[PDB]
Amino acid sequence: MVGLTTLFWLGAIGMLVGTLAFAWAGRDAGSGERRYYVTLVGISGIAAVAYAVMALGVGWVPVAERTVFVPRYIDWILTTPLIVYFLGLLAGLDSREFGIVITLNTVVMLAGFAGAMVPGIERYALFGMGAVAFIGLVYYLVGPMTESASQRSSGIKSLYVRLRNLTVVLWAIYPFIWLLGPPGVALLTPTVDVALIVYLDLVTKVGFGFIALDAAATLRAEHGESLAGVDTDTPAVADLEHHHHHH
Ligand SMILES: *C/C=C(C)/C=C/C=C(C)/C=C/C1=C(C)CCCC1(C)C
Repeated sequence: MVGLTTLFWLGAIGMLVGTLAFAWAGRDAGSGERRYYVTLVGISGIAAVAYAVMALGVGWVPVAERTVFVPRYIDWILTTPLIVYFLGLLAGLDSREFGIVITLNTVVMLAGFAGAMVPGIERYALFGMGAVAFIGLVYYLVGPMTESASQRSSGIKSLYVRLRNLTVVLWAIYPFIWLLGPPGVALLTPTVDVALIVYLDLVTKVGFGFIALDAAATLRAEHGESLAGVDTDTPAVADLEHHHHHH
């Protein structure tokens, strides 16, 4: 529609805000945190373009009587695994462990994708696994990641609790918006439901990303910027104690 595009436009605005908030504050950061910054910027960025394109009407595919958005579902495939990846950076999982969280997000996002691409009502089955699988992911959020992060660093505990709790909550809302919204049985208005959806992606990235800045700001503020080497030739002596007095 013509008024539906407004949604993607709005979401795109929130993305621009985050992108800059993390880009500017990120460049001012020290050496090491850049990983968490570039990552956070990556999600807000990929999303920003997805909203801008969908906002123009491109990527829209027709389906019998309903319309599915490819760039939307695909955007999630690129963002969702990126979010869980962020959580993995905080705690610090293993090589195989990282593959488990990402592989799960792949099959999950794949369930929903084909979910809306159903010619009848088979979607109930696709999402069926999407829900069970979903719980699997949320489990990891409050699973081993708890002991891994709580034992990684002092600041990690703060960023882990705020991010994990916040993310899982709003994320746990997805099963409702997809099932109830148009992608499922369409309870509310196509425009209203979408508003919540875009809001869900916009809240995850920007939401923790904002809290992300505050926390990281305290990490560097506890010592005023990360320490580094200094250039100084021939130090200043003050104590040496002589051993020769009588000879
Ligand atoms: C920035 C965008 C984000 C964080 C998007 C997250 C999306 C999800 C967690 C979507 C989950 C879904 C399921 C668990 C079931 C199948 C349908 C989906 C794709 C709505």
